[PDB]
Amino acid sequence: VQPLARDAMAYVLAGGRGSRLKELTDRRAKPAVYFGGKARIIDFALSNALNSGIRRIGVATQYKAHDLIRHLQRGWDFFRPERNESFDILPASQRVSETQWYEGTADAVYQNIDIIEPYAPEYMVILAGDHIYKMDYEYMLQQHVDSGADVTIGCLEVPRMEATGFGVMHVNEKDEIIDFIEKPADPPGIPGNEGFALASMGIYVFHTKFLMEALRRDAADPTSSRDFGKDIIPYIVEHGKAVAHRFADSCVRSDFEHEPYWRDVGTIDAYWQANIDLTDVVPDLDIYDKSWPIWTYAEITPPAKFVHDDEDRRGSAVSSVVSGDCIISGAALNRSLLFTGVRANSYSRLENAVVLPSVKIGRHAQLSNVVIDHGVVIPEGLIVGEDPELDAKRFRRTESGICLITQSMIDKLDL
Amino acid sequence: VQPLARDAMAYVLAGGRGSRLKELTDRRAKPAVYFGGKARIIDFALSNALNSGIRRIGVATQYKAHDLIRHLQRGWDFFRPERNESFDILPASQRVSETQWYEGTADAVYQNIDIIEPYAPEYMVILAGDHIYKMDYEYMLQQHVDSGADVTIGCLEVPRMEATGFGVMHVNEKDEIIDFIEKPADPPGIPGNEGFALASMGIYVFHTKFLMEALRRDAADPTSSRDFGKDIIPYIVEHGKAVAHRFADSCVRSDFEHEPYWRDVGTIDAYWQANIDLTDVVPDLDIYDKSWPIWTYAEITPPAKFVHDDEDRRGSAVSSVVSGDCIISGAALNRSLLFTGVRANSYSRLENAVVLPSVKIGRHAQLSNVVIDHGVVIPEGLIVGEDPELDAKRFRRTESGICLITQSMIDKLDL
Amino acid sequence: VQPLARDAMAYVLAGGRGSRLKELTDRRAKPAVYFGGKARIIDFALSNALNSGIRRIGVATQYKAHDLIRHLQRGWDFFRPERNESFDILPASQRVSETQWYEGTADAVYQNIDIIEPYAPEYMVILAGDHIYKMDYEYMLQQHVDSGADVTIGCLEVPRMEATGFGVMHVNEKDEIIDFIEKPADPPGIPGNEGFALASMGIYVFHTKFLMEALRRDAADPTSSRDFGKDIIPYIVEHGKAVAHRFADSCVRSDFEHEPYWRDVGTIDAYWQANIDLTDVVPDLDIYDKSWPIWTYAEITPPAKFVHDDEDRRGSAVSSVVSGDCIISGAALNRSLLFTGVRANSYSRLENAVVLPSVKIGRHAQLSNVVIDHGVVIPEGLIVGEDPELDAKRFRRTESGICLITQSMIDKLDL
Amino acid sequence: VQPLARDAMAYVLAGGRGSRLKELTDRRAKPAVYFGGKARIIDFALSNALNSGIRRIGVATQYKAHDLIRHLQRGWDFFRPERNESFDILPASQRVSETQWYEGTADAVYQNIDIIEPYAPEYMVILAGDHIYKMDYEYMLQQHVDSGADVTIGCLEVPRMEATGFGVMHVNEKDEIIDFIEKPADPPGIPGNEGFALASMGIYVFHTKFLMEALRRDAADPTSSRDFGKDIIPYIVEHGKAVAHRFADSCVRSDFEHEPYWRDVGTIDAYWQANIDLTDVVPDLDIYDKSWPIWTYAEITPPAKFVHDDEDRRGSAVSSVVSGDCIISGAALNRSLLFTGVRANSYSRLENAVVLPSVKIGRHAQLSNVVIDHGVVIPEGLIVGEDPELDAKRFRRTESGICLITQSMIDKLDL
Repeated sequence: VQPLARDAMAYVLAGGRGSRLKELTDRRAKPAVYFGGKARIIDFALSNALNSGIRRIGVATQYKAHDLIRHLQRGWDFFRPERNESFDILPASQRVSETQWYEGTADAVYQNIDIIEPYAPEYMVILAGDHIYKMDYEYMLQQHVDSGADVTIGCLEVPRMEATGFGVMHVNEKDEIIDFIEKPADPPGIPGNEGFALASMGIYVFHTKFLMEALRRDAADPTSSRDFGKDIIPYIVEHGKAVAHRFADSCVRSDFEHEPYWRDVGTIDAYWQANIDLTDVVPDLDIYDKSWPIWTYAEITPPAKFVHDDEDRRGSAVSSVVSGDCIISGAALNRSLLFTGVRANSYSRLENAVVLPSVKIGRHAQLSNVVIDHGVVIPEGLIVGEDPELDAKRFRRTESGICLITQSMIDKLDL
Repeated sequence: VQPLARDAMAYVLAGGRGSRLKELTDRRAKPAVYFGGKARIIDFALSNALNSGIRRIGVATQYKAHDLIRHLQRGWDFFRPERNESFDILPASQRVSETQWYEGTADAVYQNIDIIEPYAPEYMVILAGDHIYKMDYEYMLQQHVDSGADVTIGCLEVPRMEATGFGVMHVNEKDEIIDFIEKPADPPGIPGNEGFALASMGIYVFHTKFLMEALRRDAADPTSSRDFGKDIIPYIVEHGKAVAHRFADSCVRSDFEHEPYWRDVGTIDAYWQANIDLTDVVPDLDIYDKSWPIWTYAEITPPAKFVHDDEDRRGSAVSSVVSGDCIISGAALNRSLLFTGVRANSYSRLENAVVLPSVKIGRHAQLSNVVIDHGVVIPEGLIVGEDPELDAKRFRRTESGICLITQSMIDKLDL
Repeated sequence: VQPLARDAMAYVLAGGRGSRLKELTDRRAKPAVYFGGKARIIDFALSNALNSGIRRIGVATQYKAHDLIRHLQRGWDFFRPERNESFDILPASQRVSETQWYEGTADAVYQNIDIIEPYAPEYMVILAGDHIYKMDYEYMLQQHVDSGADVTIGCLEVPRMEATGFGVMHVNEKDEIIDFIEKPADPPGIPGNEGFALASMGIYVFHTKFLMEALRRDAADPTSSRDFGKDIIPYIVEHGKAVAHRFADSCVRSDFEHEPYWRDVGTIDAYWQANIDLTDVVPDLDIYDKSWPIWTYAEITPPAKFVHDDEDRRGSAVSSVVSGDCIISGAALNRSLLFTGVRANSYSRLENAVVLPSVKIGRHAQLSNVVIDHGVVIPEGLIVGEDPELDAKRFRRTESGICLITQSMIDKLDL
Repeated sequence: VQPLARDAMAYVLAGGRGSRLKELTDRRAKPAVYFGGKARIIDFALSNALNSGIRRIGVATQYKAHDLIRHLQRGWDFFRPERNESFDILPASQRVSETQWYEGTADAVYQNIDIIEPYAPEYMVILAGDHIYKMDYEYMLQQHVDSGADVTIGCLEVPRMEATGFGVMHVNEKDEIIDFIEKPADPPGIPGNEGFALASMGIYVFHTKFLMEALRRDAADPTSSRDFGKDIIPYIVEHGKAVAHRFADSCVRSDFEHEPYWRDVGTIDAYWQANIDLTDVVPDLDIYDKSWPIWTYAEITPPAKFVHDDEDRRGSAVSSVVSGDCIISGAALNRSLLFTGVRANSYSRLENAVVLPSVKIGRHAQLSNVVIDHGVVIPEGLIVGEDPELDAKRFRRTESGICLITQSMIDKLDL
């Protein structure tokens, strides 16, 4: 009768590079990347934990975590230990050991056992902190204890051709995992439905004392690369009992989401498309749902302003999403998503543009098919999206034509 | 050396009904009326207190105050007594007396002397809670002490004909008040510039001790209507020293405000105009200033959205102010201000509209020169502003052509 | 799978005066009464809701509420609606009606249906706010929906001699209530265990829809006294399905509580006894347990201080519980519980004393078997507990010999 | 007219290792050392900033900051940027440079120019975070600008032989600094009272623009050890204007403090001394002052409890300071100070003990002249303070008899 999230501690791994996001993560880790005009990427796993009733959260950080920690400090600050809530920000530092470096995602939880065990949670929900998805974790916990499993793994059931980019769980008729392959060219199919492969989300449920034992065992193994997926996961499927849990059984979908929503926005094209899709009439992710809300760090911000309307000038937004503190001054917006603080100035135009917080758009500047990094000041009259060769030289251009624009690229500019 | 705001308590009087706002205050006191897509009216005086360094605030409520109290409870919740901060919400109820209703602005402070005295503030800053203005109260505090006055009164410098609607202080050359007149037919001019009169803002500065005795003297006097402006200040300008502080000395102007800003929006016209004026290219009030910020109760809200762009319908806003969680779906907005939560649907038109939170605009409606009440659902196909006689029979239509539209009115409608 | 508390709203009735507590509730309703150097009495039901996972709480107020409301405002302030948390403080006032008074416990929920229904919780948990107990309401919820009952009523399993003063539920072998008796002289027996009676705690679980219906029907019935225990529930035990829930099945006990703990401290002696019992070596209530914590309003307070140790005076405490901000200066404490802020000065003696916050004990004062009200200043040399006739004339003395001491009594004393 | 603290940013340096505190700072930096059952050492400079009206605070950490940062995260979490308040926690990390270790106190400001400049504070208040004192920084702010100084330096007025351990400022008749000596064997006396010397508090006030220049010149200089007291100030006294501000001009003393209070608790003896002095009848520091309060991280804690009172044992405290969540069970306390969470058990005796949080005192243990580290479990029957050579072998024993006791030493124990 007691919900099991009472006794659970969610541990978010937020050291992920997002190196495939190129300059988008040169000054911040992928979990700190803004998304959706809504939150940072990490806020989803944290919000999933919170709405699932997990009141103990630890966050392991590493790669350039100042922005990330600064965000966690100010957004996730409403846990009080007298209420058996806790939010531990757990960077790598010269604390319990010199290093200043986690040996791997397993070592991120190893070095901080002395923070976990004073809480003594019954279960530990290990989460990747770099995906955008909503999911009730109480379903995984119940399946975990009922099945007697040694580890329950969150899995996407996706068509097999797309599963070639994932780590894939080979599974029997009982959804017990019997093998794990990293990025198979021909992924094993689900028995009885071979067109789909089970695709690891990086979400692992254990019994805490079990994980602590398996985790110290890995800390002493020199064969181990100190990775959950590559070391902890294979040992248990081989010697213990690992059961896959399918994302669709615990996904939390609003009435306006036609299918379970999951995005890893690993590439520039993936990130741009996941954001620009929200300007659809019927987007795949409902950012206006209040049933499974996404908590984030937010400030009181003035509303958005649209100014000028004559023969030469008009500030307006069509097929677009516009956050607060955005002054659209004589600028024409179309199929674009703007975070807070954007200043778009007269005669400028934005199209297919994902504009991160506090960007300025100078007069006459015209930008199409772009991701504009936080705080970029676009010079007056700059054209992006007309000349592919000149665009590829000046900025990071994907093969599909999306230009990522950072301030370091703008500083380097002439003709 | 020390700033005097350290030892000041701001006491906001927020019981005023605001009856000239008609049905706009039928469910809420005027200090709780939304304004500017920015805050409630009360928040300005409260934020002037905050920004002036006054960390002890009391608010007297009375007239329909649940909405008011709930906003105060959820927005102004960051004061801790261990830091010598307090925020007291003081409604008339069954506490120190039966009654359950203050008999005036002076009674509103007098009944709560047992709340003030334990704080023992050196100074009292009595504030009208129903006006929109920015002011650094520390200037008034310096002049009150340096002047040795018994009461210091904040006054607007106004052309005399406009002063006909105010309480007016007659002063000598040294800005010492010699007389007070309520709505003088011919207002006494300022010496040396007889083109202007001193119009009282409802802001008084006392020594707390001098104040306490004056209230006690007021509560024993049966000639007194228990009113600060009618009974407390007249007595002092007669038998003691009452000096006038000019708004322009203390007003906080951002670099984008061409003159000191003060509105009382006491009429549906004045309210609509002040809101609509924020849609100007260069507005008189700069709601994007951060140097003198307006705190209010804000929640995390999704951004604004504009959808549809075909030959027949296009969602967009021009010369407009739009708040978060507004979905503008195939609807046209022009010179309109929208608060949070508005749903405007296909082929509807807004012009010169002030739209309060959570209003739904049905398909094909066309509204012009309107103030729409909070949460109002506008039926599909409604027309306002085309037929003055039709509009006046259905809604509170002003002589100037503004229609105040409540859900009470909508519910009564056929043709 | 999902815990039912997610879909519940706890509604706490905190209007009861507690008139048998006499002067102790002359200025504050019983739920606001301090208890245990721990919290106020209402802080047990609210924490049960919190710890049980109920995130929406309403508090119905009425009798002398200013202290209670100020406490809820400042202590219970960590709920944000974006997380679908809410804490509504709902006093009787000119809101949806003139009244300024609820007509009964049922009416207190009736007049606030417009607060409940926007939340649309699936279940209402109606709670008395004047008892000291720990309880996990998730148990009653799942019992409620699996039994199909129209009401699930929390009941104490007590010796029928003790149920003399309780509203008693008459049940069968299925724990379904046949009849309700208000204070039976000889109360009915549990079938199969007639020596124990089912005593109503005043804790009701409904389906929200059904409760709304019962309450509109009760609101239109003129036979009804608009009370839960006498109108809403007796109707259902007759026409619907009413099943009793027993305290021991859902009581939250720490490993240091030998029996399920519940106290209503309805009398001076009951209140003194429950407080003074926490000075025991093995107390009934474990106020040091952290597993089902009691949240309250608490301020950073300095530690307790004990000074003086010579032949004539020694500040010390024995068999006593001493809060922070207490300075025991040359004063002797024994078997006493002191709330925060007490100053006991030289040569004074406390024995068998419950001392509420901020009391001052003057020099040479000797007090035995006392309840000292909040803020009381005990004059130098006062002797209480030596002469019963003198004590009964000066203060409120129980037949068992406890004197409750208020400041209005002290102010009236010569010899 | 406006207070200068509105335009100032406090920058606390809390990287100090406190090496002379020996094992007491093995696991924590000195600013995180508990003190006085009141707060951590860092909490005094932070509170002086807060109470002085400085709403922007930066804290530089370095040596083992995990406890420190976590304390700042959970304690100093009530600043909001939209109210022009900020609290930046700034450890040396991979952020703007590899390093992972500041080169000194000046470099700890220099490396975070990019944090301060967006705030554009007019003034910088550089504070040492490892001293216990109370001080109204607004006085320094006025002197600095009224003086036209390039840096104002807080100085203690100390008899000359005690200035032997300080950086000492040689001053002229109008308190302008003409020279600075690091630990002068014979400190330069103040002109006119040659019995006293101005000892540096490590408190500096600059104009922000001049400081950031001085930091950048310092960063380009290889002769500079990148430290404020050794490099920044010595440059200024030579080539610019440097003025002294005396601690007694601006120190905030409560009515019960006979002298300006400043302590550096730099040794085990000094640390034990300052804590144990708080058990005095009239202490030098009044921790019960509410006029200049010390904010800290505080949890809701149960009160203190004393139990047993027989022929053989009695739980009591004499001449002692006892925090909440302390259960004194059959233990005798004299002239001791206990932080929260102490558990002292039957037949144990403590005298002149400073007992840090969560310490367990086993039965029959007897300890005198003692500092017990956080969470230490003292084994039953341990005897300390009786045999110096034994104590000094098992423990870190001062020349004056104080033993600092860590769990690492208990773990190694036999006879």
